[PDB]
Amino acid sequence: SEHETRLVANLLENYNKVIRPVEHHTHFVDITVGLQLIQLINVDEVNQIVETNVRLRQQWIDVRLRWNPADYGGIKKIRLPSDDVWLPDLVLYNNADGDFAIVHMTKLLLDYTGKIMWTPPAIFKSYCEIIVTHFPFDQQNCTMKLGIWTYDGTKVSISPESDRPDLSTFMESGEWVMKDYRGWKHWVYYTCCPDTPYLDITYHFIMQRIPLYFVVNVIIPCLLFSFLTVLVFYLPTDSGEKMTLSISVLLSLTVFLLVIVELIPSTSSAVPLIGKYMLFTMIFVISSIIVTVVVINTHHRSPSTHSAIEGVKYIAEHMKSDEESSNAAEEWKYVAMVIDHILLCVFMLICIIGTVSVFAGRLIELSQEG
Amino acid sequence: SEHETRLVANLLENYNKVIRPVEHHTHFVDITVGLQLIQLINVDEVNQIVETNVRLRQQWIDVRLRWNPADYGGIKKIRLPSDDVWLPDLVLYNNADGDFAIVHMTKLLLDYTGKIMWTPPAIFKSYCEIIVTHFPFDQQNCTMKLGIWTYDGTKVSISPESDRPDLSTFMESGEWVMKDYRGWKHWVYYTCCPDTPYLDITYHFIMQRIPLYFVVNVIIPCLLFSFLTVLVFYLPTDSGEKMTLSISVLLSLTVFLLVIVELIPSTSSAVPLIGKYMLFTMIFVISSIIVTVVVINTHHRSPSTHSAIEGVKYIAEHMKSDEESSNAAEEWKYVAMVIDHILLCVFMLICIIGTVSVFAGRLIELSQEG
Amino acid sequence: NEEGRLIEKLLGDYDKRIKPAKTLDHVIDVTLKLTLTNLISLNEKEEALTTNVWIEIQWNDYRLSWNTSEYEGIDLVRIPSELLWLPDVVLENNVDGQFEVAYYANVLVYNDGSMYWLPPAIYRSTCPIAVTYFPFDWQNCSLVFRSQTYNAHEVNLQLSAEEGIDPEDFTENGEWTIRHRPAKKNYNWQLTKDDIDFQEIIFFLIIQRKPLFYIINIIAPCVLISSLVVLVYFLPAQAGGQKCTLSISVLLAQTIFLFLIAQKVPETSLNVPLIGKYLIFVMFVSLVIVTNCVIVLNVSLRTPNTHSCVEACNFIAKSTKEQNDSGSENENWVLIGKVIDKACFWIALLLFSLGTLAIFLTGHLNQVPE
Amino acid sequence: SVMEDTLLSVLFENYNPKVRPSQTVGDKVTVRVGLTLTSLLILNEKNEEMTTSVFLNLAWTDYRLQWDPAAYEGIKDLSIPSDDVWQPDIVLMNNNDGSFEITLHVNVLVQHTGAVSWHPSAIYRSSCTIKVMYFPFDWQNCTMVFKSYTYDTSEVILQHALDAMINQDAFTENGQWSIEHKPSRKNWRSDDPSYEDVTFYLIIQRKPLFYIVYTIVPCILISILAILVFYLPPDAGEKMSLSISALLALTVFLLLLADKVPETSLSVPIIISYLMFIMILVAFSVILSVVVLNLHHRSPNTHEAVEAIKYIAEQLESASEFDDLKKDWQYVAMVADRLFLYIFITMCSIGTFSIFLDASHNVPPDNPFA
Amino acid sequence: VNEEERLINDLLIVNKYNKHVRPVKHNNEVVNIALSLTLSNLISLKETDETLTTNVWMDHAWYDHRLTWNASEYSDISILRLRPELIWIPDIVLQNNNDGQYNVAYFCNVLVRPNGYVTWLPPAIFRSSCPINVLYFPFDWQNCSLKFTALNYNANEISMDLIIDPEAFTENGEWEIIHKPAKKNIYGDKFPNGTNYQDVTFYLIIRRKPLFYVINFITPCVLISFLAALAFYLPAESGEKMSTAICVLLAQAVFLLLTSQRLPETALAVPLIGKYLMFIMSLVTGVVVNCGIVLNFHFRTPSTHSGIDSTNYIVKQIKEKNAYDEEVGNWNLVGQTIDRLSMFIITPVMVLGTIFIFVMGNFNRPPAK
Repeated sequence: SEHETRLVANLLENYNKVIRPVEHHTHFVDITVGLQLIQLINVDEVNQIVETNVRLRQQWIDVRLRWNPADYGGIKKIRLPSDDVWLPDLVLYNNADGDFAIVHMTKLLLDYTGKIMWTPPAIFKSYCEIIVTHFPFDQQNCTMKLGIWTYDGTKVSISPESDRPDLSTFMESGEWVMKDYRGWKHWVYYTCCPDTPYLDITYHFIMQRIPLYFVVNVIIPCLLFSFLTVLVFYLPTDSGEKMTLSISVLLSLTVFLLVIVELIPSTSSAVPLIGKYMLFTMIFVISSIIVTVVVINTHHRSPSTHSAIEGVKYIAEHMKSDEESSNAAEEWKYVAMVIDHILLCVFMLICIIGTVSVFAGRLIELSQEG
Repeated sequence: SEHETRLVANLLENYNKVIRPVEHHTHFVDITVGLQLIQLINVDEVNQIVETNVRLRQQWIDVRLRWNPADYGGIKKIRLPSDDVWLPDLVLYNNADGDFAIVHMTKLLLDYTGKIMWTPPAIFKSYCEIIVTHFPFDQQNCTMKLGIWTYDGTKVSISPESDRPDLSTFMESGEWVMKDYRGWKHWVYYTCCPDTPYLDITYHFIMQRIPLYFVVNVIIPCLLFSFLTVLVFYLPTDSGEKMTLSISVLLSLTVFLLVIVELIPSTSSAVPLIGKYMLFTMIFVISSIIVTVVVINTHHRSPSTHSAIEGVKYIAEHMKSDEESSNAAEEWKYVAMVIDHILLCVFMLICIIGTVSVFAGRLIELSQEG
Repeated sequence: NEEGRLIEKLLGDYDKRIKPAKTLDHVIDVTLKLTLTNLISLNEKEEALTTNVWIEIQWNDYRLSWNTSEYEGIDLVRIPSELLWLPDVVLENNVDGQFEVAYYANVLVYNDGSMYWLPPAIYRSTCPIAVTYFPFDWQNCSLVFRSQTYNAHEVNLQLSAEEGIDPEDFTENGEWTIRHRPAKKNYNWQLTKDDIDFQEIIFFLIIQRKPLFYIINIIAPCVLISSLVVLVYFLPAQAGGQKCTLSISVLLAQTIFLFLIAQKVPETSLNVPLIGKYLIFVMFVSLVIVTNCVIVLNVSLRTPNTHSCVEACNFIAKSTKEQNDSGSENENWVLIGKVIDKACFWIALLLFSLGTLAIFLTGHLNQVPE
Repeated sequence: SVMEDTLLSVLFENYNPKVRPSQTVGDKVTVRVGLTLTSLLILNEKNEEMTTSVFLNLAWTDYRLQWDPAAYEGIKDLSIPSDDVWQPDIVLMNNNDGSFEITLHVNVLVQHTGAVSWHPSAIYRSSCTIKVMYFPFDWQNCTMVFKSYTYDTSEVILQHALDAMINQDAFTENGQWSIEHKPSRKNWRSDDPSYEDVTFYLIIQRKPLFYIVYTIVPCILISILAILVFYLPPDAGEKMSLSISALLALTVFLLLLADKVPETSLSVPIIISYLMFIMILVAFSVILSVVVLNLHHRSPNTHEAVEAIKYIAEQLESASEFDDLKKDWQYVAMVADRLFLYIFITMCSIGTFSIFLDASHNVPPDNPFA
Repeated sequence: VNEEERLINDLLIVNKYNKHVRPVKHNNEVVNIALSLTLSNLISLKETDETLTTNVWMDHAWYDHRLTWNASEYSDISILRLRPELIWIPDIVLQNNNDGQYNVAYFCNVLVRPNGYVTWLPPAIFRSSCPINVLYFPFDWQNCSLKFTALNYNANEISMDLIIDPEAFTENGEWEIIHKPAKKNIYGDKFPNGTNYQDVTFYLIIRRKPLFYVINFITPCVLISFLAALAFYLPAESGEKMSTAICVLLAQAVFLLLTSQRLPETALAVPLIGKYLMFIMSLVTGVVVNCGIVLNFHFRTPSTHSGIDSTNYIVKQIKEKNAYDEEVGNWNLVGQTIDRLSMFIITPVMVLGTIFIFVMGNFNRPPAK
């Protein structure tokens, strides 16, 4: 009725969708961004890729959408679908690995005045720093910049909307844990050109990694091996009868250490941990190495151990006596006096190396835990 | 000017692309096709997949494209957008594993006459036999037929154009090498239907495969494992005192090659070959087992080598004489003589079945090499 | 200012698929350039890569220089993809995957008819890295890209610095490094015999890699391994009799470890590129380790066995003593360890040599290409 | 004829495609949603991912499509492609982990006075909380919330069928699991203005009994060699060394088991239960075998004149046999017996415990099938 | 020109013909539609999850009464082409195997006969969830059932009436195709109050199993078994190889364990039955048991596991005395038990070894029955 058909048709005719609500040569189209990650689905620190939930709150005004009693008078605020709207080519700077998912053909709301919001339920593919400094106990801050993609601060400008945590909807299924995250605004003008360039939202993800299951399995076969090597020390000094017997273990255990290496480097390759983490294992594991080789070479270190009728009796007794000598010689080879030395020599070494391994372990755990 | 609007307008009205330049009830549409292959980026012998590029040189004629001083006169040869063309649904009969890529949205060659060509830099994934007989030394010729998809002879016809090799631009980084490549045409009518069916170009790729990597490591552990087997035989002569030691190395050996066959199945099923090959390794190596079977079984083959004062002097030397003839008994079995026949018995037999392995192996390559 | 009428005027005559070519004998002036921003996947064994390229596209078409209502209004215009001549880009030698987000994006029409456009593109390509690129001397990645549509007699591409870079935004998480990026603007005439040149864009990228992490995983194990065998070598002089087999247990253990390595890193090179030089030192320094290793057992294999009534009976017993002595004497002339002791120093210096030969040469293959 | 062209016309003249079968802001269109499940194909019980297939039966009324003589009274039922009605762009609050396949753009069943029937089967990528709690016998339940992803319940009301319909209504027979019931409850969380999603409960039971069977054999068979290594001491004390061989062997075996367990939960993990205590059972055989190994270690050794010669002989022998008799006193077998029965207590106690826990785990936490 | 411009203007396919309207001569029984199924290839089989990717030639036929042409259409050429959007196309749904939408068997070029009859038949790369069940492994290897038909239309808007499966069975499959019957039908159901959509029901009864796993897998068993078999022959020839004999247990043990490990791996990739999987692991356990037996049986026994006259009598004393020790050991040796052991190892190996291929047969006979 009330100019019913005349209302609706007029609107279609003189209105070009593609036109950008440019208002004189100035303020650019003022458009603000506001991301609220509802939640995260999955991440790969190794490949620094994340699939996340984002509701993008996009705001801007088109004074061409203002109305009178025949549009606003009809029903204050209403639902108009996107299409007709000029969609900022939003883009995560050093990220952007994937298209915005569910950004397309959604709707928006127009007020009696004009103000419009476009907030389609997104979830997409991301790309943020993790560097080999993300899995640390001391984390790294995922630097993520967002802003207008192909338009300049003269044609348009993307601005921020508010502060909010990243652990606000951080995934509890993540193999990592959050410290804090902040985001502040910025305008990037380049010494290149004397012009005034796009605006941007810079995310900073500060989170520290490593789920604790890993922790237990690995350090215990170490104190495990510690005891066998501990036995590697005590077994010899309290019984050199199974030196070779332990030859076996030395084989079974470094190979155990070798195969643990396949498993945890793929972990290494599975998750990017700051290499300086690797040196822990480096000297630790390798002392199992230098100690053995010496301990067991030393274990090994030892030469071979690892009237007339009366005279008959004395030529015979003399035979038993110098072989008597001989027996004592090889025993004069494998002494039990210094195998005790190596026992405390290295156990203090191990309690040193060990407590030294615990050192930096404990130390930056004095930093991380904080 | 020169009938400017009158010439391009008339052309669009009475011109159609859905249609094919059919000329009376005869030879079909004269389609000229050919392979111009210049790169083979990826292929898998195992899955017999091939993603290569071949510009689809097509050549046929449409009189309707003939012109006078107002199109020919304009500029002899003019290239029209492909859209105006009836594009055949060409496809790799036993291949075609992938869409041709880069053919859409392209340029078409038109002549004053009507001649037309359009060589598209088509890249696509293919699927042709390689079977387990793909990579031998004696090759297999992958049968690759190509021709119209859903159109029968009564409407479109294609034919070869020229012979060109497959090695003309074959991959020098290929894990294979070519010998020859032939392509002849034909038309296939089927006993099913009394009708005259599609035409097609059949390529045959004749090329021998197999780098030598897998080769070097199959035979190294073999000679090396034959060294320990050789040790297997020689030790009882030079150190039978380590027969058990021998046992250890058979648990060693055995596990190693049982593990060698693990690699085989992975690699083999990971990279295709005619089974007849592994047959070589099969018995040859079951031979080291069959032989260690007998040889160490034989090695362990042997029962256990695997006045009155004058009186006791006699009860005593008696004690000694009894045992002495007895120790003679265990040596009575380890005669140190048959040990030399067993290494020589088998040294020759392994030098012979090795030379046997060597035989068909080299015979087969005196066949391949060809 | 005729703002409406002007827009409506040209759109009347506005021509889509026709190039802004003054006439037909001197082509148009097209500007292009690429700034790398992401090198997403380096699969050198197959010679392919994925990069987010800033496709800086620029050309001229005054077919739309405007008046006061559009040129003067703002010397800057952002008009839709589908609305002006667009270079369908691709890398002759590289682009193996149609560009992604490299097209259909907002272009830029200044006021004089200057056109600027720059979409980001993630796409696949195939640069060199053909049985080389793993050295210390690097194979320059040469990618030439151009429109794959028309040829330089109508289209002409431009470029800039051919001296200045790929490391501009070369990824920091790459297992490699770049040292120079040269680029030339050129005509079309290749090995394949194509004429009518369509100019293209050459992309040199001589880059370095090899930042070994596996190096010392390889370097310490081998030393531990060498020492282990040198244990096998010197440990015998130290070790007891129950050590011959002791040594054996090590061989078993030594190579269990060995081919396990042979299985570990071979995998490494297949998933990534490959090269034989570094490969040669390992397996052959490795085969020599194995060689003198089994040699050792053949060495701890070599040697023959080390692998009145009163007096008549006192006579004979004093014989068992001298008799057995002759026997223990056997042991003597047999196990007088000249070969063994010397075998230690044998492998020792041989060790030093194998090592020096290798690390000295590794010094060289880092020092010539340094 | 009866105004057929007329009706027909007017309808398509006035009918609106993109409009909602309701009049203004009110009770809205009461759409019927009800899916008869087909079957399910993959349960990623580990990440809580669900790919199933069902029918999307939708139905409401289009009093805008009521026909007349020919299409209403002529043929009360007629098929017509959707594309013309508001379609629940339904997403799943937890699930809907991906797009629709056979869900939208398909024909529908339109009845005479406006009823609409649309029955399409589809595959849908969902994600329900089967969490890492999909293996306890007490299992758990999940929330499956379906609803549109641009619409807010304001211009339509959603309504269900049964809530008991069950999910085993189309449970996959291919499922290594089983189901007890499927609850269906309609929801409108007030955290959003938009009335929305419906929660569907999975009281799932997944009992695939297949390898834990030969897992038991290790525990017990390993025990065979275990009880054996604990039994072998007073069985063959000389077990002394061979014993250590057993644990190398025993430990490598269990560590390989350690190898398959993490990679197998890698796709179907839940509570540790089984692993929790077999982990203890592990540690148990692990340490028990190692302290018995220390049981093994604890032993510092084990681990006239005429007549004068006689007398000197009398003392020689006797004197040292006591010495070696001392070794007897030292390595008697008290411990072995006592701890082989402490072995009795330990292993049969810790044994009947997880035996029990396991016992308690399958029967006790079984009835919460609700 | 024979009324051609005018006539195709008469048909105007899209404009004059109702493509959104199916010419079923209005509400009646149905348009006589017929489907033809011909598999062109089977590329992948997944026995474990009852899923198959296979290619089919979707041969379709139905008469388009509005398609009938006249001279400058019909007779001008008694056969011509017309795209999908200009040809009515049945909405053929792969009833129980289309849980994976059809590819390039979609909106493709169709064949236009002269008197309305039309023919559309392109290629279908599809995925299916065929009746594998855990019964698609016994030797019959079940019967894979599939139904094809026009999804949308019912018994008064569509009627589809009705080729071997091995006609294009893939030769690179790990199975064998024994038969493939084809019979159409139509059917209503309980909740529906009317009959509808007719369909192509095609059962594929197949079989599979390698003659290769048998090769390298039983191979080690008689080889390994001879080790355990020799194990008991070897306790005689030289039981003194105690430790070394022990080594072999570790070694034959580690061999045994991961051999079984490779077994489930291929297993999960294949739903293996409980009947067969036990004979494998049951018998390797037979040796596992006897390896443990090997243990004890091999280390099971407690031990085998006048002045001058005065002085020498001392020795004859020490003589005899430890001769008692020496012998306390052969008491344990237990050698007249030797043969019986390895004889009662032979007997059982024969019993069980036979029991298996005995069972092999007792189930090998009835299928061949």
